[PDB]
Amino acid sequence: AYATQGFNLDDRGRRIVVDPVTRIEGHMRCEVNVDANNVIRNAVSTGTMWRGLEVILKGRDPRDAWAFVERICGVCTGCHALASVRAVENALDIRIPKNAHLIREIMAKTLQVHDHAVHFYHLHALDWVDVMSALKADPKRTSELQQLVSPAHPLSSAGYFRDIQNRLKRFVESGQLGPFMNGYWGSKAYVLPPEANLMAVTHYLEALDLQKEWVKIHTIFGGKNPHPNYLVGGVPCAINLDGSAPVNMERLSFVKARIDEIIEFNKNVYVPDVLAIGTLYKQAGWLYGGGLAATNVLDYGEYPNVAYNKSTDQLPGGAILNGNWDEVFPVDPRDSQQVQEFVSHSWYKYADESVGLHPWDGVTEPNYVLGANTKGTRTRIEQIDESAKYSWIKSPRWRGHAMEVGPLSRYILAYAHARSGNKYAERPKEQLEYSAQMINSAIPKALGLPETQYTLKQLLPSTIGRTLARALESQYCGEMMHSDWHDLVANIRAGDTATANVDKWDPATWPLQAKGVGTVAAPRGALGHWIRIKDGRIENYQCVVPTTWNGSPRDYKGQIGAFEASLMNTPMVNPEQPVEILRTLHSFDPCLACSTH
Amino acid sequence: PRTPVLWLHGLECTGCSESFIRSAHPLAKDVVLSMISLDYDDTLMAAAGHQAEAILEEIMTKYKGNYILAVEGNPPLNQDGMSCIIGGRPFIEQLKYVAKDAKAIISWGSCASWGCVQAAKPNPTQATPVHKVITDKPIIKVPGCPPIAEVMTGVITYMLTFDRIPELDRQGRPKMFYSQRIHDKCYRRPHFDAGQFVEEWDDESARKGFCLYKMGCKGPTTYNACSTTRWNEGTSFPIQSGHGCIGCSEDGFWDKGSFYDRLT
Ligand code: SF4
Ligand code: F3S
Ligand SMILES: [Cl-]
Ligand SMILES: [Cl-]
Ligand SMILES: [Cl-]
Ligand SMILES: [Mg+2]
Repeated sequence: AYATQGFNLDDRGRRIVVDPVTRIEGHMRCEVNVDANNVIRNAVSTGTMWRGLEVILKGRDPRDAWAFVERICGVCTGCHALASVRAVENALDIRIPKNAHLIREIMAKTLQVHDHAVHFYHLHALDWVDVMSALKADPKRTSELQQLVSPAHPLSSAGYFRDIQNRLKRFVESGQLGPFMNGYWGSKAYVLPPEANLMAVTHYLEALDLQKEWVKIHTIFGGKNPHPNYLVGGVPCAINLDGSAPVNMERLSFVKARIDEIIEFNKNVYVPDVLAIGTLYKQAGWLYGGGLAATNVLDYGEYPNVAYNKSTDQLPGGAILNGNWDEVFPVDPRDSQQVQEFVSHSWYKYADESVGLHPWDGVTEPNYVLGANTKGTRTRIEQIDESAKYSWIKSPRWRGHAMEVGPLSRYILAYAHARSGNKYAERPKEQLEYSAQMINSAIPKALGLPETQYTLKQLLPSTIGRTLARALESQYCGEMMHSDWHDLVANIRAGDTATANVDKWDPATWPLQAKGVGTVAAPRGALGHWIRIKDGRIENYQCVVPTTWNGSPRDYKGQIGAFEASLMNTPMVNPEQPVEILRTLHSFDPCLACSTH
Repeated sequence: PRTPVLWLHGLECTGCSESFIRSAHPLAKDVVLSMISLDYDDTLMAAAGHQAEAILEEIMTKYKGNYILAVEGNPPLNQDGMSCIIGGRPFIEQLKYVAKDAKAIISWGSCASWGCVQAAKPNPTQATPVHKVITDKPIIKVPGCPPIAEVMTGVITYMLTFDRIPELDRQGRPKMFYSQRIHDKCYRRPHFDAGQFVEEWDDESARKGFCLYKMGCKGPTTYNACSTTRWNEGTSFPIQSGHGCIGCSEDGFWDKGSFYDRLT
């Protein structure tokens, strides 16, 4: 047992293993210890995969890098490509034209919406929604709930819900439950009434059909989704209004139509569902899962209104420590003393493992070895030994501090910035105050529940808060790319049709040595790619990815990362059913392929 | 009685799962609810840990020799297989176990078919395609990074309708989707034939949609349905959106030189 960051770790209680953690991208093992009352007193995050992209990239052409690193992840598809072209452009002093900037922003915001909405419905919802309970729902009462939760959503009739319910009934009655097989249905950890379960499952099916439409924006500008194409120096989707070309006004009109559909979905389906589910779980008292969000949050800051001008970031970033929302520290990805990665408890080796390496000096040499207190063997692990190396995920820290990253972090940072006079953060602030009023007062009043008085400071550092922030961010991203589209069309019509700067396409024009960094506010948090170029080739290429931050194992000082902290202090209804573990872990939207790369 | 599908994940990026759920004809919703029984799939399944593991034995027993094994990703042979750990054991053990009683095996995408990005030089995990590990079962390769959504669901639809594996070429790919090179029906082919090429990004030629051969397009040596079926309900494909084909459906495409280096 030991104390760290206000958490009292104790591994003397009952040990529980969850492997595989499902409804995530990639591979994770989670172990916890619970006390005599089934409260989690220890949590262990193990990334159970590695591919070695950083090693594979060595000696290759920086212009090809984006395609390799894009394949780090097909869920957050393209965000690694964006980071990569930004890193190379930074190294080579390439400024991309305005249309390429706007097209990249639109692609980034499209990914945000798609990733967030699919995550909530298809990965997260079953932690909050009991599908078997939806079968018992009354269609008329479901209709009435729908109209209170979201008046503007036109799919609300009692007959529509009856049809959906009947299809689910027949599906379950077959004895082939498919993705619902061996679920935790009926657990007391589920609190929604049948009608809310039916409404949510209906929206699950709605979202499954609609999500394929949103990505057609990627298809227009990048040829395909998943894995749209990017380009060092700009975008490949050349523009010609009067021509035959990749982009004309009809293609841009198509993009606009998809954006408008996105805005309706976020406003009418996604945000209201999360507010309603959040309210009901708040009413049940399930405010667990805050972890590091209550103290330390970080993002690099993203979406500048004016290209290459960070002061205009619409999701302004920085770092907060010790829960002090009155002081945002600037974060510099170039500073060797800020972002550093330890491997003390990871399956890698450094020359000196007592220190953290800035990614320009990063090292990735695998070292799969288990501690002496492991139960089992090297190829058949029963209980992992977290006193030694226990994960394929490195341990990123900021000036030695363990930080939570993600939409929640960005929304806390936005709120902090807006309080200190930053007008670029006005919209996220408005969203948060609106959400708090809905969760505390308006939704309870509508559903006949008592009103509460939680402040944002109390409400946001929680699994509910983390889930809320993701939905709000999706909404905000949809709104922003709507404006980006207008700016793009305006620029084109003003006579600027440029999509690529090719001045430094040829390696003969490059400095013989160079380094660069590209950052992105990816769906799951702070993403950075750091590159060293030598004689036209990749000398070093290091990625520090949002789930690397969140899912990290312990550092040299024994400090815990966001996943492990979030599970602490959480009661379990049944220690053999990982409902609460999944609910909180999923609120981070873990991408394990990303985390390990 | 819907055919059970046990969808395993090895080393992968999950782009193949994502592509599958983009299908418009048929809708993935309809595939899952009305066509197959998707009984194991990490991305979507309710159960985790021990409860998830228990599904495998149950389906394998009840539907012995009558379930489809779908594999996304691949097994690593280095690190004693523990660069991909499932249930505290190497993924390769899960793969071999589930494969033994499968009616058919689908290798989704370039990862399962050939190795894909993790198998590119120097392949630190010794990531290995499914057919080099499972050597005693019929395997259909559905390559691409990822494959087209309708190609993936098209394979499933054929298999469910006929209870047979579609006709395969010598590399194990379904002829119904991989018989044509991108270059055969590419809409830029008239430009290629007229010697009309892009030389630099966003030159006048690029703005008129000229052929991308000199920008590295690998369409002439790449077999896929991208020029005809196209992507995301026929919205576009790489070449239409202005980037050359990078050869993503072909074995070892990551190690055939820069994507921007032209074919000779
Ligand atoms: S763009 Fe590529 S596939 Fe199309 S005609 Fe040219 S070389 Fe062939
Ligand atoms: S890159 Fe791949 S998606 Fe088609 S156009 Fe070439 S095979
Ligand atoms: Cl950019
Ligand atoms: Cl390959
Ligand atoms: Cl082009
Ligand atoms: Mg890394």
